Amino acid sequence: HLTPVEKSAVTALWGKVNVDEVGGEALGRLLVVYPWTQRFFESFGDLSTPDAVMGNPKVKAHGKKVLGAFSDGLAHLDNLKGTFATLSELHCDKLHVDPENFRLLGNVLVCVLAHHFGKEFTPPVQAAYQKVVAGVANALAHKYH
Amino acid sequence: VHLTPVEKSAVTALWGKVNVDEVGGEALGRLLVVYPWTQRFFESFGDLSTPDAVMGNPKVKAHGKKVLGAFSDGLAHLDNLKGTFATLSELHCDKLHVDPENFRLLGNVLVCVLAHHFGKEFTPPVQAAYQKVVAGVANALAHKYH
Amino acid sequence: VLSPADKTNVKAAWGKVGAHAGEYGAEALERMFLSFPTTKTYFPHFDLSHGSAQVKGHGKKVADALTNAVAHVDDMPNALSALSDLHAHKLRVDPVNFKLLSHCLLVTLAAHLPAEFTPAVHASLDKFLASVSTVLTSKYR
Amino acid sequence: VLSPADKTNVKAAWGKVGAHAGEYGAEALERMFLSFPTTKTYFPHFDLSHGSAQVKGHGKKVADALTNAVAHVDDMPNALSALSDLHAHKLRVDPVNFKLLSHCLLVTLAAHLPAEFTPAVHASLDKFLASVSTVLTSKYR
Ligand code: HEM
Ligand code: HEM
Ligand code: HEM
Ligand code: HEM
Repeated sequence: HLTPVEKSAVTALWGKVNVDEVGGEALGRLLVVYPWTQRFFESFGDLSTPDAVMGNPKVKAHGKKVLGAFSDGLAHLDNLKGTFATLSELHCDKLHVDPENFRLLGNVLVCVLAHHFGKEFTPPVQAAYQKVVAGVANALAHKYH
Repeated sequence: VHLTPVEKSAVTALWGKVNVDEVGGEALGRLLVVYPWTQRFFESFGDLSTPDAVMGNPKVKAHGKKVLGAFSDGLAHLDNLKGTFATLSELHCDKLHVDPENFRLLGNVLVCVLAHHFGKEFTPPVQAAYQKVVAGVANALAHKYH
Repeated sequence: VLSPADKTNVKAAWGKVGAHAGEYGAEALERMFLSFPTTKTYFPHFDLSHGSAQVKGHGKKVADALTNAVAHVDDMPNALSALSDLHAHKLRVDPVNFKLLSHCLLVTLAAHLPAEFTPAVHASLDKFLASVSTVLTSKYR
Repeated sequence: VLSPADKTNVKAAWGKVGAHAGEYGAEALERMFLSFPTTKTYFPHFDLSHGSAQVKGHGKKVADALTNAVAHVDDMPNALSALSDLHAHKLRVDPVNFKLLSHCLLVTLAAHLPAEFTPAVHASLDKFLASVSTVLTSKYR
């Protein structure tokens, strides 16, 4: 998967991520930029405007759970299909979230990472992260395979 | 993929009626016409400049028979599409780098071609069964991406 | 982005639908619900049973809504504004579902109009349904 | 389909790009080539090495075309017909590659214009670049 230099650049960067903000910003941006994803969060409350979404405490709360899920895949970069097998069954077997949406969220997270880290999010760093989010998207879609 | 027995029987009886010399060539031709960027993988086929050109192109026709034969092998190996397409998965994925959305497109073009040929005999239950097949085949073709 | 010829094909093809508007729309519906069962989650208030009078009637407006789209092909955003409100704003239909109904419409057409379903027309209808799909799934209002 | 708010978000964000458009275009390319190596097969004649002069110049051309698209956002198919011929008829680029480049452009913009890249503006730019991608990969001639 990740070359030694790749593996080390991603883990350095992940160390600086703000775990109480980034998760919520990526989900909020998912719900804003791809508004049909709102259909899966009717219980979460108000999603009627961009500012409404990014202020939603259930959005922020929920986003932290994804961030930790991503942090799991990083710690198990060789065994992702299993790390998310439960998650996979939930999203695939129970929720029927079309797996293209998995790719969408991973690319939003990459935008959010670029938004927070500026020039530190170099192309070589992004390339490593794109490998990661694709692996998470693929592991999460495993029940569809 | 899991086809119920009734679906397998229905699928198999329609397939037995398929003209093996042309349907594959119609499906590939339509793929090249409807999704023109797929032509990029077949430059060594010559004239692809018009729908008339593509459909009547002997190399698109010949190559369509091979594809059709691939689907035929899949139909007799539903329980193990993965292994059946092991070889081909590597070809399209590692050597060729075909984006796997194109696998889905071809399967759906094939379904369209079967509806074209069979009309009312291509009923909704029959389509539902074939959609399971072509999703099975497309998934397995994309396995060296998983 | 529909070309000149694509617009002629769609009108010629969809025109040959005619009074069967309701029938073809109902069957395309039926085809989607059977081949892609998740699409039924948008019709829980619907009796989807085979031969349902609701499905049947639903399919008629879609044919007509499609006919209206063919009628204002060059101005679909405005002509379909209300259907945009419903699918994009109210229902939040995931765009994949439009690719499924689109494919089932094409299947239905190929089955019922083989002589007209040339590759050229097939490509034109695929584009047109893709056009109608993006208008219906995006918020521009 | 771009809404009124979308169109003013894009024009103002693109304003703020200023004389860095070419820089940003080149960075987006570089990012796309490194993150998605398959895309390099579309430029077999390019020096693609890091800091390539050929990539910087191409980047400027992409920025300039995007700028033209921003200026003509209400009549993109006329304004982009030259580019559509090039990408859809001649190159025949797979539309997945436009999603990759569009994503890398959003990453580049987020990295350099953090104040501009609000969630609303992110959405608008996404729709803008998807609209451009649709024009450039559609054969409407
Ligand atoms: C792509 C990577 C994704 C990851 C890593 C992820 C992760 C998670 C996690 C950790 C949970 C909570 C598990 C639990 O509470 O037991 C969850 C729940 C959920 N996920 Fe995701 N998710 C992803 C994508 C998506 C997408 C794209 C959607 C919808 C478009 C989605 C829809 C949901 C919903 C609806 C829930 C439960 C919401 C509720 O409480 O009502 N997920 N996901
Ligand atoms: C989706 C189901 C598909 C099936 C069952 C299939 C099957 C095949 C088969 C059986 C071969 C012959 C290889 C051999 O004889 O060793 C082949 C070759 C090939 N396939 Fe496919 N294929 C599929 C999809 C695609 C798609 C979507 C593309 C491109 C858009 C593609 C591109 C090619 C190419 C370029 C070749 C080799 C052409 C040459 O001889 O130069 N395949 N495929
Ligand atoms: C070409 C594609 C489509 C067209 C032209 C279309 C057109 C229409 C029209 C005309 C109506 C009713 C308008 C009225 O009430 O006067 C409608 C309603 C509806 N559409 Fe679609 N539609 C399309 C695709 C879809 C898809 C893919 C879905 C979901 C899978 C969907 C879900 C619905 C629902 C749930 C309703 C309302 C049902 C109800 O009234 O209870 N539509 N559509
Ligand atoms: C925002 C999306 C894009 C824009 C605005 C854009 C714009 C342009 C422009 C202005 C040119 C210059 C044509 C000329 O020199 O006369 C060009 C050439 C080219 N573009 Fe694109 N492009 C985009 C996406 C893509 C993508 C995604 C690919 C492939 C992955 C691609 C492949 C090419 C190639 C192969 C050429 C020819 C390069 C050469 O021979 O110099 N383009 N493009």
